[PDB]
Amino acid sequence: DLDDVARIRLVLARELETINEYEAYARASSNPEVRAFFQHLAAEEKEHVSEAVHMLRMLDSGQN
Amino acid sequence: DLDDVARIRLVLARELETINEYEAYARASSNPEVRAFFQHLAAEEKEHVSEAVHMLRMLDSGQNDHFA
Amino acid sequence: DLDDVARIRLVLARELETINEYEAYARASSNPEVRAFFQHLAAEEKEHVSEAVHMLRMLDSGQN
Amino acid sequence: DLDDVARIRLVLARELETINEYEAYARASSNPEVRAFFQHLAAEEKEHVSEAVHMLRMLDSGQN
Amino acid sequence: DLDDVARIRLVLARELETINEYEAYARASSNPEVRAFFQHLAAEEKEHVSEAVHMLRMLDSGQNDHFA
Amino acid sequence: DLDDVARIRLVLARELETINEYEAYARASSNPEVRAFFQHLAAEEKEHVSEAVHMLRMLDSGQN
Amino acid sequence: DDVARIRLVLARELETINEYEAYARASSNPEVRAFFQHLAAEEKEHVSEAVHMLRMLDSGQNDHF
Amino acid sequence: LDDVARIRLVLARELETINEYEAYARASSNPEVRAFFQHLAAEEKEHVSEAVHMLRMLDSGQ
Amino acid sequence: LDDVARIRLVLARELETINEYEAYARASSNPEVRAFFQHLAAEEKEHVSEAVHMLRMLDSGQNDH
Amino acid sequence: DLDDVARIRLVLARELETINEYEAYARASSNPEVRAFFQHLAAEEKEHVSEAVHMLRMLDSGQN
Ligand SMILES: [Ca+2]
Ligand SMILES: [Ca+2]
Ligand SMILES: [Ca+2]
Ligand SMILES: [Ca+2]
Ligand SMILES: [Ca+2]
Ligand SMILES: [Ca+2]
Ligand SMILES: [Ca+2]
Ligand SMILES: [Ca+2]
Ligand SMILES: [Ca+2]
Ligand SMILES: [Fe+3]
Ligand SMILES: [Fe+3]
Ligand SMILES: [Fe+3]
Ligand SMILES: [Fe+3]
Ligand SMILES: [Fe+3]
Ligand SMILES: [Fe+3]
Ligand SMILES: [Fe+3]
Ligand SMILES: [Fe+3]
Ligand SMILES: [Fe+3]
Ligand SMILES: [Fe+3]
Ligand SMILES: [Fe+3]
Ligand SMILES: [Fe+3]
Ligand SMILES: [Fe+3]
Ligand SMILES: [Fe+3]
Ligand SMILES: [Fe+3]
Ligand SMILES: [Fe+3]
Repeated sequence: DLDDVARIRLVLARELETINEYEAYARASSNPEVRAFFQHLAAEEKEHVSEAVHMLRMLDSGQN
Repeated sequence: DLDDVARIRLVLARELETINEYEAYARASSNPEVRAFFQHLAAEEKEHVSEAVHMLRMLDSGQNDHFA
Repeated sequence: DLDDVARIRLVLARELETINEYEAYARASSNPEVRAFFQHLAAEEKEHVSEAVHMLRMLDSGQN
Repeated sequence: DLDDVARIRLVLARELETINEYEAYARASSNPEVRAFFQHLAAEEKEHVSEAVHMLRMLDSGQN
Repeated sequence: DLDDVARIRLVLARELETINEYEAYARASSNPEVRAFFQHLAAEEKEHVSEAVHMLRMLDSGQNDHFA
Repeated sequence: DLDDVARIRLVLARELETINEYEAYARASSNPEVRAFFQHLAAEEKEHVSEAVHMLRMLDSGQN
Repeated sequence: DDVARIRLVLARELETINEYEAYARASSNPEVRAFFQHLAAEEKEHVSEAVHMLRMLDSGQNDHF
Repeated sequence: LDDVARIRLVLARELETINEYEAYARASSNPEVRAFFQHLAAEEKEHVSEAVHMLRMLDSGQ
Repeated sequence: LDDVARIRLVLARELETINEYEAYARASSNPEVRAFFQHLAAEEKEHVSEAVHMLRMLDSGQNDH
Repeated sequence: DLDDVARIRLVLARELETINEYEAYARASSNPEVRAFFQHLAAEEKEHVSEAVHMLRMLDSGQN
């Protein structure tokens, strides 16, 4: 029994964990192309975080 | 192998899932006072999410740059 | 199937795990401000544990 | 890395989930004496939760 | 999906799990009274396991036929 | 960290869930050969349960 | 190693796309629906990038690719 | 989920069970506990032979 | 884990994979997607044959049945 | 609510994890015979990944 706000919260949480993974893998790699690739993915995931927080702000009354 | 920003992100993810749970339990509950209790816990968790987002934007430059 | 008492027990169990996580993160944190923020979150979660225990005792005359 | 209070919190969370399971199994049971056995287990588990809560209040200054 | 015997098997499996956790926590804990508390809990779940085995043998005749 | 009695307890819990699976599959099947195969397996698993409880009673004085 | 990490990220992105599209389908607000569709399109771009990386670092994968 | 799938599931669980029994036998300090785990491992390998037989008799593609 | 335990884990995973492929073939609506999943199931059955051969070769106790 | 494309994506994700497992086992194993076995398994799984990716591109407009 999820609603729209709950699904957005779930996507935001998943995105935050994904950023953790991207940064971990960038640190764990020593090939600079792989490192750069993971850093790029992490930055774009951070854009997704911003977008989901902004959606959450529009929809959720208790947050905004 | 985990730093402060990763820990903040994990706190935030857990808090968001907690809010989902609290709101679902408030909707599901029949006792008005149980409902009010879950509503209170959900509102407090939203306050903590606001604080955690502020911390994350303080510690994660690129996150802040995306206008988090 | 869940009733109110079951949902309160689940909330209490999740709160207890949450406190564990916050205290572990505070112990692991290198930044004193981050440590203080986690300690903050843990103290307020403990307040909610007390409330959830009271509520459980109110609904389950077996105490729990 | 866990400390004593953290172990107590984990045992408390587990016990609460166990109570949920015992009460659900009592409900779902068609044999009334299997029902009775599950209710007896739930009551003994509630007694454990009482003790763990008290221990946690004694060792945790925050009085969760 | 489950009958009474299956729920009893699940309860016994969970109890065995739980004793493992209690005894490990006793071994690991630093305060002698915390460690005694966990030992007492282990002893009480062991009594529960005895009761559950008796219930299981009573309701599962083939299990009883193999003994314990 | 586990000791010998904990490993025996884990194998016992796993066997009990295995019997649950076997009996459920014997019910779910309509082909008599497959039914009987699953019932034979559940019987042999019940033997393993007896043996493990016997080892546990030997090695755990609080269980015996 | 690095190739295993790329494979794990690709699998996670594929599951994420599935989530975004399921949430789009279940959304009641059409603006939320559109948001999940937008996320799905961006994650699909991430999948293309990861497949490219994998094809570059795994000559055995580029063999059939 | 059909009969052949239930048999594949039983066979997979049995193989993982054998692995567990042998790992526990290797990890165990009491030799009688070690031998008990090796006994369970051998019996479970018998179960694997039986499940493979059943799977081949029901799955012509296998 | 030793080599025989790794063979066993691979074989268990392959059997579960065949289950997933067959379930998805049953659930899918596009005929070519159904045929794709059926084809993957057939080739995984071949891998299972190889795994059991390898298991018997390396486990005398299993080979004795 | 899985559709055809979602099932394709899950099969691809599983195949990729499987390739990871095969290469890890090939590394960790002692016998060169089992090494070669796991290598051959990895290679055919990579063929499957290629097939899955083509199916995905074809069902999913948004993929490239
Ligand atoms: Ca994500
Ligand atoms: Ca919580
Ligand atoms: Ca318990
Ligand atoms: Ca228990
Ligand atoms: Ca078993
Ligand atoms: Ca992702
Ligand atoms: Ca088994
Ligand atoms: Ca496989
Ligand atoms: Ca696979
Ligand atoms: Fe994303
Ligand atoms: Fe991504
Ligand atoms: Fe964007
Ligand atoms: Fe919190
Ligand atoms: Fe606050
Ligand atoms: Fe709370
Ligand atoms: Fe207990
Ligand atoms: Fe119990
Ligand atoms: Fe006690
Ligand atoms: Fe047997
Ligand atoms: Fe067994
Ligand atoms: Fe025997
Ligand atoms: Fe078995
Ligand atoms: Fe295959
Ligand atoms: Fe495959
Ligand atoms: Fe394979």
